[PDB]
Amino acid sequence: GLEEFFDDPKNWGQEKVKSGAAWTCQQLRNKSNEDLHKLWYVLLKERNMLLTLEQEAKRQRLPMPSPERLDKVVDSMDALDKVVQEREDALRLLQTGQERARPGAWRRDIFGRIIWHKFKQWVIPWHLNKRYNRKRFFALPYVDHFLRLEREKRARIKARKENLERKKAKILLKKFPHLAE
Amino acid sequence: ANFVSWKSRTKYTITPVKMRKSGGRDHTGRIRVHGIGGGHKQRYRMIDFLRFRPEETKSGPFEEKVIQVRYDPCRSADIALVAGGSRKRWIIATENMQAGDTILNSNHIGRMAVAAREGDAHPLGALPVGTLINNVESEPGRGAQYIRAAGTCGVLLRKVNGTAIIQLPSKRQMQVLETCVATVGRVSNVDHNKRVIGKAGRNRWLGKRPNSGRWHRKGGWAGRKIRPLPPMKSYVKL
Amino acid sequence: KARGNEYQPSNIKRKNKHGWVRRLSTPAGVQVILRRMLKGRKSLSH
Amino acid sequence: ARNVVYPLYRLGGPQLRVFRTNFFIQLVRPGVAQPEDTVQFRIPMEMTRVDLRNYLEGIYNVPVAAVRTRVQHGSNKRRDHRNVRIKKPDYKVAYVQLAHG
Amino acid sequence: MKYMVYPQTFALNADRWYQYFTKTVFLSGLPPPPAEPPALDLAALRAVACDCLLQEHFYLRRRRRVHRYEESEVISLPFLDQLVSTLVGLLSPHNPALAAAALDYRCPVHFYWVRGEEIIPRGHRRGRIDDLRYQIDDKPNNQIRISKQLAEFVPLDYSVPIEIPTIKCKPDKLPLFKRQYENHIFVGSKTADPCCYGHTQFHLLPDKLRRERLLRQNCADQIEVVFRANAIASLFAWTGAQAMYQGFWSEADVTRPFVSQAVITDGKYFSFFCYQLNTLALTTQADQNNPRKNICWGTQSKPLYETIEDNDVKGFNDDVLLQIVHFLLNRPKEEK
Amino acid sequence: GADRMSKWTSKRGPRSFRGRKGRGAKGIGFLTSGWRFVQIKEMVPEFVVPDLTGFKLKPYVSYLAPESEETPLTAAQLFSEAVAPAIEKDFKDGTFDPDNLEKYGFEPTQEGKLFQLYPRNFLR
Amino acid sequence: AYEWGVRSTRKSEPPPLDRVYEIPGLEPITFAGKMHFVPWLARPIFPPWDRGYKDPRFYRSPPLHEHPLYKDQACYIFHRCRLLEGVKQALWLTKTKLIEGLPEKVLSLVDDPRNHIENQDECVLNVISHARLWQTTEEIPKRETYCPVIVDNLIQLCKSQILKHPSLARRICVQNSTFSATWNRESLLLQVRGSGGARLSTKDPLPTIASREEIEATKNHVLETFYPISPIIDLHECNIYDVKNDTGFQEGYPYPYPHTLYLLDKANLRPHRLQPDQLRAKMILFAFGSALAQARLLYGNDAKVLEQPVVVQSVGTDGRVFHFLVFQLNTTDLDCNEGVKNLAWVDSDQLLYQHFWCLPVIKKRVVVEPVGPVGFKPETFRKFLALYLHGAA
RNA sequence: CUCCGCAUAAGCCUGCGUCAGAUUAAAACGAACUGACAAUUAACAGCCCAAUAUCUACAAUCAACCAACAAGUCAUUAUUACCCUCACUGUCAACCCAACACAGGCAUGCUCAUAAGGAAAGGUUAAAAAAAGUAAAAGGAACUCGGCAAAUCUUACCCCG
RNA sequence: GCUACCUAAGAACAGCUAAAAGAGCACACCCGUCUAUGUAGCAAAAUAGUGGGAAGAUUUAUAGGUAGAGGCGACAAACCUA
RNA sequence: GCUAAACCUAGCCCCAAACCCACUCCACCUUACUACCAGACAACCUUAGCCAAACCAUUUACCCAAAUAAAGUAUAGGCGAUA
Ligand SMILES: [K+]
Ligand SMILES: [K+]
Ligand SMILES: [K+]
Ligand SMILES: [Mg+2]
Ligand SMILES: [Mg+2]
Ligand SMILES: [Mg+2]
Ligand SMILES: [Mg+2]
Ligand SMILES: [Mg+2]
Ligand SMILES: [Mg+2]
Ligand SMILES: [Mg+2]
Ligand SMILES: [Mg+2]
Ligand SMILES: [Mg+2]
Ligand SMILES: [Mg+2]
Ligand SMILES: [Mg+2]
Ligand SMILES: [Mg+2]
Ligand SMILES: [Mg+2]
Ligand SMILES: [Mg+2]
Ligand SMILES: [Mg+2]
Ligand SMILES: [Mg+2]
Ligand SMILES: [Mg+2]
Ligand SMILES: [Mg+2]
Ligand SMILES: [Mg+2]
Ligand SMILES: [Mg+2]
Ligand SMILES: [Mg+2]
Ligand SMILES: [Mg+2]
Ligand SMILES: [Mg+2]
Ligand SMILES: [Mg+2]
Ligand SMILES: [Mg+2]
Ligand SMILES: [Mg+2]
Ligand SMILES: [Mg+2]
Ligand SMILES: [Mg+2]
Ligand SMILES: [Mg+2]
Ligand SMILES: [Mg+2]
Ligand SMILES: [Mg+2]
Repeated sequence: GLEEFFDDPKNWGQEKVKSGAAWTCQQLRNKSNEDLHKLWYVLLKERNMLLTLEQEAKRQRLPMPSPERLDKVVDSMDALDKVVQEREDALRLLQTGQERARPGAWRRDIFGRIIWHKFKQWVIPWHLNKRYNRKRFFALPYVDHFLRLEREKRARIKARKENLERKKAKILLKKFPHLAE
Repeated sequence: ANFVSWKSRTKYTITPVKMRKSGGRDHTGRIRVHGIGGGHKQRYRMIDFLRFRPEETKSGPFEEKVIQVRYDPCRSADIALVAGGSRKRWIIATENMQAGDTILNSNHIGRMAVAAREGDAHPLGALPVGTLINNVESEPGRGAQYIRAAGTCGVLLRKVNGTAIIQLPSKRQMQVLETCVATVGRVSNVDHNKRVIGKAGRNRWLGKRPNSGRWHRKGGWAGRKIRPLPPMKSYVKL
Repeated sequence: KARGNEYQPSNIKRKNKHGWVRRLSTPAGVQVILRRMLKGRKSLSH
Repeated sequence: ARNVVYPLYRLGGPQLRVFRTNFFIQLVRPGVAQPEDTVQFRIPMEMTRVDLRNYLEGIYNVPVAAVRTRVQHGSNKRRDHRNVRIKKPDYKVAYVQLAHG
Repeated sequence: MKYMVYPQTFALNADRWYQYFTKTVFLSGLPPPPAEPPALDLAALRAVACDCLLQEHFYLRRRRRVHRYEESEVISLPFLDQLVSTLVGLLSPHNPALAAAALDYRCPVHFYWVRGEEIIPRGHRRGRIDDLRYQIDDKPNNQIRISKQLAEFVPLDYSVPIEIPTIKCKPDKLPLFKRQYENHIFVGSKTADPCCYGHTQFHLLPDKLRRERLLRQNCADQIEVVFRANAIASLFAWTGAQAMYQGFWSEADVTRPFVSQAVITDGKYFSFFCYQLNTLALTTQADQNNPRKNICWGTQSKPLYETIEDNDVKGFNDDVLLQIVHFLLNRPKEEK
Repeated sequence: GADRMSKWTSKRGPRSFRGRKGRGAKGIGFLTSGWRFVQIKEMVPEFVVPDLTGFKLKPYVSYLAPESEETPLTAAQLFSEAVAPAIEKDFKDGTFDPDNLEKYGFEPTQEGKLFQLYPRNFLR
Repeated sequence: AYEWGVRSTRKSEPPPLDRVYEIPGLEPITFAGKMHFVPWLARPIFPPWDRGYKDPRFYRSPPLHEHPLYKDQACYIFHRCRLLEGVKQALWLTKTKLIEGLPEKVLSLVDDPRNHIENQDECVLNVISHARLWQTTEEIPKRETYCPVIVDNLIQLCKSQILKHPSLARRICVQNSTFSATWNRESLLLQVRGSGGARLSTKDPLPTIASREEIEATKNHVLETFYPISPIIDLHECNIYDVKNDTGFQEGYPYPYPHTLYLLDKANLRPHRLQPDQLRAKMILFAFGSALAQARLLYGNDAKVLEQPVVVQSVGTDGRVFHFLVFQLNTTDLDCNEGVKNLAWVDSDQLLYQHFWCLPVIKKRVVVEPVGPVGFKPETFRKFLALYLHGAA
C-alpha cells in the first residue's frame, strides 16, 4: 500500500537510521536472474521511500536522516544493472557475435564529421521513407575548408596544453631543485 | 519561390473550380505582367471548346439541348450549359442562344452546303460561303482557339482544294482545312464593348491595378501607322 | 511615426526564417552553421 | 522505461512487457487543500498516467480510480556569478484518486 | 469567468459536489405519493417497448458496420428517441396533457447561477471578493415541456434532517475548470414559447461513461454516482431555468416549488429521479438565513432487459416500464 | 528579441506548436477520424512484477561480509560454465558432430524467438 | 483538343537512368549497400515492396475490375441524385402516369370538421413560430435546424388525434431506414437506393386508390419522351453492384408496410437544395422504390400486372414549401413502354407560409411588420393531415 | 477618477503566492530583488481521417417579395478494408513590441458605463518669467505676411485640379 | 516579423438622412490639415485641441512570395528593420 | 582620514618535434536535439576590385613543392609603371 512509500513509523524523526552495505557486483553475480529480478523491486521500493523522505526534508527545511542510504541504494541498483547487462552482452556475443544490441553504422554527416548513426525502427523500407531520405549522409566539397580549419583549431589547443605542461614542469624544478633525478 | 499553378484538375466537370490569382507574378515570384492584382474572387467553369466531342460509346452527329445561358466571370462572352445523352458541358453561347434550344454538332461534309442555323457546329466545308462563324480551330480536332470573345464573328470567304479561307476579327485571312469545325453565328454579348466602367473603383473589382505615375516621353513607335493587311496565315501544309 | 518597434515576434516566422531546417536547405545556409560551429557558438541557429 | 528504445508494435504482435522498470516516483505533500482520496506524486517526465496506474497497482497493490497529470515549469530566472541563467528542472506532477472509498 | 458544470461527468463522487453547488439534498426512492380522491393496457405497452428495442438491435438492417464505439449513437440514441415518441402517443388517452405537450429532441438547456464567494489569491485583483459563478450546458436526448406546471411533491417549507455535503477544498479539484462565455438561461425554448414548464427529461449516458468501462477502471462504486450527478445537475438547471422564466431570482425567491422528472439510462439500465426546486437564493448574501433546501429523489438503476438474442428480448422487466409510464401519466392538478 | 539559449519545449509557440510537441512519453496508440484516440493494449508497457513473499534478500547487505575479487563475466567464462561440460561429455561418449550444436544451445538465427538478442526487441 | 492538367502540376518523370545499366555484363555500383543516397554513386533499382500483412489504416483496395461484384453491364443508381428534367424523367423511369391533385378519397378525410384538430390554426402557427424563432438560443435558426423540427412537430400534432381514431396507434415513425429496388426500363438496369428522411410504418397496407377500370385505362397513355437527353442523365453509372431488392427490415418486423415517406431538403445553401421539380422527382422514385420492394417481397420477382396494387405516400418539404405525393404501383412489367402504367397523384408547391420575420421590421422608429409567420395557409396543413389520417380515419 | 474593464488570440516564460533575508521602488519599513518552498489537474484548446473510381449548373444579404453584378466560404455515391477506445501537449503572473515599472504600438468577443478597474496633490509658500484654462468696461480686425489663435456658426466670388 | 506590392484563407464597420450610391452627417477604427506644447522630450517624431475619411480604390489579424548590377513603386528618385 | 594604491600568478606568444581524427544509455535534417509509414530534389562551371601607373582605358608581384647560385640576367611591357 501507500505506507511502503514511508519508512517504518518508529523511525520517523530519528536523527540517524543505520543501514547495511550496498550490494556489490561480485555478490550479485552469484544470484540467479529471477533473484536479481525480485531484488530489483526490493531495491526499487526502498529507493522510492528514500526519495520521498528526501523531498519531505526539503519541504520541512530539515536535514535528511542518514542521506547515505540513498547513495547505497543507487549504487546497489547500478551494480544490478551492470550484472544483468554483462550476462546479456555475453549471450549476444556467443549467439550472434555482435558487440552492440542496437544496430548502427559509421556515417559522414552534412557537416563532414564522422558519426555513429544509431538505427531506428521503421515499418517501410528506407528507399520509400520520405523523411529519412531528406537527411544528407554525405558532405560536399565546400565543407573541406571548414574541416581543415577545425583540425587546425584542435592542433592549436593541443599545442598550448602541451607547452604549458612543460612550463609547469620547469616551474616545479625551480621551487624544488632536488628533482633532477 | 513555391508557386504552384492552380490549373491542376485533370478531369472535366461543370462544377465551378476554385482558381488562384497571380498578381502578375510568374513562378519565380517576380512581377512578369504589370497592372494585375486583387479583384473579386472567381470560380472557373471549364468550357469545352471541342464542340464535336461524341460521347464515349457514341459516334457521328449528335444534338444537345441548351439548359441555361449565364454570366461567366472569366470571359467576356456568356456561356451555355448544354446537355445531350448523359453528358453535360459548358460551351460558349451565341448571340441568340436561349434555354430550351436544340443545337446540332455534326462532322459531315456533303456535296451541298447545309442551311446554317446559329449555334450549330459544322465543318467549314459544309457551310455556305459568307456564313458568319465563331469558335474556329486552326487544325482539325485541335479545339476552338479563335473568335471566342464577346460579339466577335468571322466570315467564310472561300473554299478551295479541300481548304477554307476565313476572315479573322482583325480582318487578317486564315487558311484552314475544310474539316476544321466551326460554330455558326456571333458570340454572345454583342454590346460588351459599349460598357462604361464609370469609376476607377470598378476597374479594381476587375483585378486591374492603376498605371504607373512615371511620365514616359513618346518615341518613334507612337503616331498613326498605315500598314498593309498582313499576308494570309496558312495552317495547311502542301 | 515612432520607430524602434520593428520586431513583431512570431514563433512560426522565426523558425521558418532562421530555423535549423531552413539553414540546412541550401549550401550557403550550411556554411553559416559551419562558421558558427567553428567560432564555437552556443546557439547554432534559432 | 526511460532512455531506452521501445520495440515497435505491429497489429497482431506480442504484448510489450517491462521486467525491471527504471521509473522512480516520490509521494509529495500537496501544497494546497486536496480531496481526501487524492494522492500527489512527482513522476518522471516520460511516465504516462496509464503507466502510473499500472505502476502503482502492480508494484504497490494500490487500487487507483483516476489519474491526472500536469507538467510544471521550473524557473530559469536565477543567475550564477557569471550572469548565466540557472535552470531549475521541470518535473511532472500526478494526482491519483483512490478507488474504493 | 465561471465554472463549467457538466451533468454527465467523469469526475469521481461528483454527485456530492453537485449537491453543494445546487444546495440539493438527495433522498433514496421516489417522492411520497399524494393521497387524493380508462384502463391501462400493460400488454400493449410492453409490446411497443419490445418492438422498439428489437427494431434498433435486430430488424432494422444497417448498411454500414456498427462498431462498439458507435453503438451508443447508432443504436441506443434512436431507441430512446422512438420509445419516448410512441409511449406519449399511446398514453394520450390516459393523460390529456401529453396530447398538447411539446416533445423536443436534443435541445440545449442552460442555467447560470452564483453560489458562494472566494478571495482572489493572486494577481492585481488579489484579496478582493469574487463570486463563484457556475454554468450548466445540458443537452437532454429528449424532453417534454407543458404549458401548465406540475404539482409540488412536498411543501415549499419541507424540512429534512439531512445536511447538504460540504467541500473542504476548491471546486477546481473535482476537477472543474473555468471559462468565460455567454451566460445562458434556457429551458429548451425562448421565453415567447407558451410551453415554459418542464414535464420529463430523458437522458442517455455517453459511451465514455459506459458501465463496462467504469468496472475496468476500478470505478464500480461510481456507477450510481454517474446517474445521480447527471440527475441533480440536469434537473436543477431545468427547474432553475423554469423559475427564472417566471421572474424569480436570488433576490426574489420562488413563491412556489418547481418540480420536474428525469429518466436516466445507458440504453439498458434505467434510473428514475424527481427534483423539486424550492429556492434560488443561493448567493452568500441571499443564502445567509435561508432554511430552504432543494430536494432530489432517485432510484437505483435497474435493467430493462437481460439480453437480446436474435429477435427475442430475454428477461424483459415490466417494473422498469411501469415506472416510465407513471411519470408520463403525471399531469397538472385541474383548478376549479 | 527571442530567447535563443533556453530549451525549446511544448510550452512555447502558438496553439498548433504547443500540441504537436511532447515531453518524450512513448505513444500507446493512434488518432482516428474525429481526433478520436485509439489506445492499443499491446503498446502499453506491462510491468512484470514478481511475488516477493518469502524473499530473503534485502535492500542492504551486512557489513560482516567477506570481501571478494571482482571478476566480470565474459563470453568465454559463460561458454565454459554452460556449454563446455555437455560438449566434453558427448566427446567422451563418442557421439559429437556439428549438426547437433543446436542441442548444446547454439541458436543459428535470432528470428522466430520472442526475445531476440540482435537487433534487441525487448525492454530492460 | 485541350487537355486538362498542366504539366508543371503533374508528377515529374523519373530522371534518366544511369548509363552503366545499358552496358551488358556490367554490375553497377550503387548506394543501396550504404542505405542512403550519395551524388557520386548510381541510383539502385529497387524491387517493388509488399507489406505482407493486413494494416487497416494503410489498406489499398484491389483494382476495380478485379472486385467480385464487377459487372460489364452498368447499373444506373438513383438521395443525392438531381434529375435534369425533374418529374418528366421520373415519370418515364417508373412507367407511371401523373394526375394533378390529391385523390378525392384522401382529401375527403379532412372535409369532415370532426377530423379537424382542436385549435388547428393556432396550433400550426405555434409550430411555425417554434421552429423558426423559439427553437434555439440563436436569433435566426438555420434551415438545417428548423426544417427537420417543423416536420417532426407537425407529425406530432397529427399524432394527437389517436383519441378520435384508435387505429393511429398501429403506426410508428422509423429513422435511418433504407431500401433498394432494381428493375429494367428499355433494357436499362435501374436501381433506387433510398436513405434519409422518416419512414412512417404501418401494420396494415394502405387501401388501393384507383379502381381496376382506371388502371386499365392507363394503357392508352403514352409516356412523354424528351430527346436528346437520355432518361438516365444525372444517375450514378455503376459497374460494381449487386442486384439487391431490400425493404430495409428483416422478416418479422411488426410494422412492415411503408405508409408515408417524409423527405427533407434542409441544406442551408440554396445551390445545395433541390429545385422543386427535382424534389418531386425524388419523391416519385423513392415512393416507387418502396412500393416495388414491397411488391417483390410479397408477390415474388416475376414481372406482372399486380392484382393488389401497392400504395405508398410521400411528403417532401424544405421547411416552408410542401409537396404531396400518392403513388400506386399497378405493375411490375416495367421493361416495356406499353401496357398498364403506375399512377401518381402529385400536389405541388403548397406554401405553408409565405415568409417569417424573426425580428421586427422598423422603418423610421415605426414597426412596419411584426414578428411571426406571414401569409399562413391552413389548407396546406389540411392536405398534410389528410395524408396522415389516410388508412386510419 | 473611469481613458476603461473581463476574456481569447499572439507574445512572454515564473516575473508583488508562502517563509526568511533589510537586498531595494528614479522617495519610502511594500517588494516586482535575493535564497528556500509551493504551483497550472480536461470536459476548453491543440494533436485527426484506409484505398480506387465517381459525384458536386442554380450565391450571400431575416431569403420571402424586388432588383442586381464585382458572379460568390460550406454537398457525394459505388465496392473493398475496418472491433478499439479516452493517450500526449497548452492551462501561473501585476505579462507583450518600444534600451526603462516609457503619456507611444497592439487583433477579436463581451460590457456602453460599469457589479470591473483606478488616484491628478511628498510638505509648505502663493515673487518674476513660462505653460494650461476661465472672466472682462467701451470699441470690434484698428492685430498680423495672413482673422494665426480664440470666439462665433457665416455672404459672394476667383485661380488650379 | 518594419515598409512597398502581391498570394491564400479570415475579421471589423453604431446611430441618422437618403435609400440608388468609390452619397452626406457622425462613433469605433484609419489617416495626420492647422496651432500650441515638447526639443537628452512621455516619444531617436510624442501630447492637447482642431481636422480629412469612415460600405470602400476602406481598415485590419494570420501564413506565404518578390533581394541589392536587385526588388517593389496610383514616380515622392517613394519604400526595402530608426 | 577617506576614496584608493601596491602585488604574480592564471594563462598566452614564437619555434622545435610529431601527421591527424571518435565512442556510456536516450534525442537530434519535420518547427534539429521530435520513438513508429508510399517516396524518388540532388555535387562541380575563368574571381573581382581596391590599389600602382601620381587621371585612366592595355597593364599592376601573391607558396605550389631543394636552401644557395646562375639573376634581378634572358625575356615581357600604354617597351610606361612594373613583371
Ligand atoms: K463576363
Ligand atoms: K513572461
Ligand atoms: K511616447
Ligand atoms: Mg479575368
Ligand atoms: Mg492607361
Ligand atoms: Mg502619366
Ligand atoms: Mg531594434
Ligand atoms: Mg505586422
Ligand atoms: Mg493536462
Ligand atoms: Mg475535446
Ligand atoms: Mg488564465
Ligand atoms: Mg525608445
Ligand atoms: Mg472598483
Ligand atoms: Mg498622486
Ligand atoms: Mg500643491
Ligand atoms: Mg511639490
Ligand atoms: Mg471686451
Ligand atoms: Mg490691417
Ligand atoms: Mg470683417
Ligand atoms: Mg498694422
Ligand atoms: Mg482658426
Ligand atoms: Mg484633386
Ligand atoms: Mg486574395
Ligand atoms: Mg454605418
Ligand atoms: Mg462615402
Ligand atoms: Mg463623410
Ligand atoms: Mg498645408
Ligand atoms: Mg493599427
Ligand atoms: Mg500605394
Ligand atoms: Mg517627379
Ligand atoms: Mg525631383
Ligand atoms: Mg536601414
Ligand atoms: Mg592610378
Ligand atoms: Mg578622379
